[PDB]
Amino acid sequence: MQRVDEMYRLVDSTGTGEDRDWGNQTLLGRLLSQAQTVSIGKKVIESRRYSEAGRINRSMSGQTDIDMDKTKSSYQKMVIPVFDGAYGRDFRDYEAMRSEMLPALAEDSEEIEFTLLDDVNDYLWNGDAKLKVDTAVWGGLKADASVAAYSLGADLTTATEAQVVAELLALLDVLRITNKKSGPFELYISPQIMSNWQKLAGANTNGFMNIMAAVRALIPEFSVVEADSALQGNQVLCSVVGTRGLHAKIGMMMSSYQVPRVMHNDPYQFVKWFAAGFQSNNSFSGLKSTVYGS
Amino acid sequence: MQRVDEMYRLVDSTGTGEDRDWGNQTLLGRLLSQAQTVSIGKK
Amino acid sequence: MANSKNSIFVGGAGRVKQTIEGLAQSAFKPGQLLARAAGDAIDVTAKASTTYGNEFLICDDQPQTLGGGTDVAVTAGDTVQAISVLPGQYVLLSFAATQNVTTKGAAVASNGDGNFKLGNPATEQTFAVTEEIINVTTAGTLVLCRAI
Amino acid sequence: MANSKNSIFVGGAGRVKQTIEGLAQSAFKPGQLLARAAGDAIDVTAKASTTYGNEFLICDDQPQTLGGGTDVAVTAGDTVQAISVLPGQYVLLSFAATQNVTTKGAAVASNGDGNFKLGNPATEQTFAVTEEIINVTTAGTLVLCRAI
Repeated sequence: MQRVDEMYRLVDSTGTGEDRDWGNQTLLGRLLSQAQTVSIGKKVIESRRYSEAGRINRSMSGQTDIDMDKTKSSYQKMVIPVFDGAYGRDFRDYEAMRSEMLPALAEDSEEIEFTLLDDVNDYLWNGDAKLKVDTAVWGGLKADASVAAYSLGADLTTATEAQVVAELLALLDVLRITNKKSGPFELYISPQIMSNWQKLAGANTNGFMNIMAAVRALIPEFSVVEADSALQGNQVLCSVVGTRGLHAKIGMMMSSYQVPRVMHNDPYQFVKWFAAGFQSNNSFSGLKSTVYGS
Repeated sequence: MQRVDEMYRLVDSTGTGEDRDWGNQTLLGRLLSQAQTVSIGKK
Repeated sequence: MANSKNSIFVGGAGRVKQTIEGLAQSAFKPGQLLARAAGDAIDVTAKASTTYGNEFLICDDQPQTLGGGTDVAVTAGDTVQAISVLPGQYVLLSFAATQNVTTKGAAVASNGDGNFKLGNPATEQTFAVTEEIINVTTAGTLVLCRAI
Repeated sequence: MANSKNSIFVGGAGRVKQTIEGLAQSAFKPGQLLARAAGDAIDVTAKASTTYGNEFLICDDQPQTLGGGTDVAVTAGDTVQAISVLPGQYVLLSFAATQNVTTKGAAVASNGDGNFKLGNPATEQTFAVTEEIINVTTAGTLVLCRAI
């Protein structure tokens, strides 16, 4: 029960934490679901790329010396680092909180695991220049030399409906024209643009429609158009996902264990760890496959 | 395989091909599908 | 804040701490330098900065089930649960004002008021070694340091 | 050779090492004294011999699967895996030239070039204690020492 100096208040310790973000891990949720699993210890993963080759002779009869050629090969490098994190309480506290049925441990395993993936999400968009084996840095999706840089001209937060599609095709043509890539694309936006793609479309007058519904009909060759909070402001990103484009390789899947207690007053401790790596594709002639807008 | 000086490189042997163009052989893909077959020698 | 600082002993996932219980004399904040006195009471050190032979004794945060945190001061005249720091552990200390930590690895001396400072390691006892690049301006900020 | 010296951390069968990663600046040999600098880069110490407060930070041998041994120098501008030495472990240091180790238990100071020497323990920081009776003449020989 309670005392007599505490009969003026009723409590309820059900607890409610924070909400994460809006479009938090949409890109990383797609990469880690199509990932290839390699063995741990393999720090560098070399993938081979080959060429095109051929000679063709022609005549009207069919008896001429037929020529020959063959294909070359080259290689590309990625890297696999290891992430880890832990949490823990003391001895007198956790035995006190076991009686009150306040959990305070399972509501920490569901909390470090979010902060664990945040630094991987930081690594994917900002590669720290201190995990390098021979030449296999990553650098990040907005500073790498394996990512095509394209500067936007018009601000996509204040522009009309017409300047959006006129400056979204100029982004897609750094993948169809000057880089020769094909196949199904994907598009990712900052929330400062996905919010501002709800204003009035000046062209269509049959009621009221937003700019976002004028890109999900005008550009049908787009698999998903989602938001991701790693970009901020006037910046977008269009690329290919899958084994022929932006891909990920998982070293060790996310596992957890408990440090065992020896004495009677050993504190409770738990450890979660994870290991994977990222790389964008690059063909043998050197044709990039991801474009980062501004 | 994998000399123990290195032993740290999972070298893969898939290839990851080479992509086509968007509109490479669209016309020729229609002509050679409606073509009539004649005998060789008829020049 | 990606660097959450709500536990004063963050020093590895397999290293347990060494605890020195005792009585209180004042109301100090967790993460300050202590010194045991006559009877069985602990308080702030209040020794000189240029005196050697002092034991690495910092004030652990109090338990969660007693109203304890990394900023809640202790209640006077009670049992204060402290920490004796072994060499080779990371602990959150508490620095004084107007000093910036530039390089990971500087010497951590002890100020006379119970806080720490970056001093020259030729006339004062070196307790720990810095492990975080931040700049502090208000006295009482928690900075990660390795105790070797 | 009955005393094989092909691992720089030989300090017990139950004691694990404490590792401090970081970037390189030069090409040093494993078993030399290091000092962390600005940014996140490590190199040789190049401090004075009569300066206290330095951390016991030696260069671990690189992994076998990266071309690492006890005499292979590190590659510059890369990740050098180092060792912070806890008190009470044995490690293979690297001495300078023209000094003989007679008694097990002398004081091990630090030379200014990144190697160690037998100095007088009254004006320099004592890092470790000798544990092998050998005489060295070429600078860069591995001598077993206990870190207390």
